[PDB]
Amino acid sequence: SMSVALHRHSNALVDILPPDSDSSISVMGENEKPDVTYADVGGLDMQKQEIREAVELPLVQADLYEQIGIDPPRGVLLYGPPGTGKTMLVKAVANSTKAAFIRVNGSEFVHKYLGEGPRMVRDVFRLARENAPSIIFIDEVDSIATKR
Amino acid sequence: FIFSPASGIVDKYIGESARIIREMFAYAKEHEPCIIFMDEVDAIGGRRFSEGTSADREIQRTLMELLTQMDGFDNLGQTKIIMATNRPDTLDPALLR
Ligand SMILES: Nc1ncnc2c1ncn2[C@@H]1O[C@H](COP(=O)(O)OP(=O)(O)OP(=O)(O)O)[C@@H](O)[C@H]1O
Ligand SMILES: [Mg+2]
Repeated sequence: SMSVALHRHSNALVDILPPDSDSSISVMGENEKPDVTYADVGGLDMQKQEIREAVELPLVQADLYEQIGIDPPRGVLLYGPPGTGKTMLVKAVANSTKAAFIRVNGSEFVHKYLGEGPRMVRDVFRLARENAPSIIFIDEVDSIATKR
Repeated sequence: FIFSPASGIVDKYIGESARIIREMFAYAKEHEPCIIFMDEVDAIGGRRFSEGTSADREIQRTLMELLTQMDGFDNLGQTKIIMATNRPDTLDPALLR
């Protein structure tokens, strides 16, 4: 599933677009990344080791997971009360990995026009796949993951 | 000096209500130094709920944005927010934070 160009007055696929085009989002980090390294974060040493093995480690050494034969960690969920430095711990890995790192909020995916939320969901994945390995961070995902 | 009732930025329309709020800070940055003043932030800074109705769950969508707009990876230069409230007790714990 990729962007493609259509001719207005008939509906026909008259040429194709590369998977980079047609996103509202982009890969930041060119100079727009924070300065907050591992060093800037104080403790939570357990959370550091744990999250580095969750996110960073699958990329740098995929070969080890396949070898041992363990399921690599896929999606990461960060729970904990507000004001614990959840977002700041992820800031650190955004500098450190030196891969693509996207940026995105849950309110990037709600929109005024109807069904133009889903069209963004497809866009952020497609972009991530192209410049893979990639980390997508949805800052607050509360409004999408509502239970009712 | 942006003067903003917190209860005139919520529309009927679906996430237009959040579209205004992002713009409000994006205006601010561009006129920097600037001040965003919100009156009565019980309105859209309410308690968490998530057992409300559709109307209240709407409020979660605008609040969640405004929380990330204040602190994210985006930093504010000299954009300063003075919020005023009649009770800090019924404001969100994540805002109050
Ligand atoms: N271990 C730490 N060392 C230094 N500063 C820290 C530490 N933990 C948290 N802080 C500070 O607290 C700030 C707020 O943290 P952060 O925004 O990352 O929080 P959060 O728990 O993910 O909450 P919210 O959902 O309200 O954003 C950080 O920007 C940082 O200044
Ligand atoms: Mg938040």
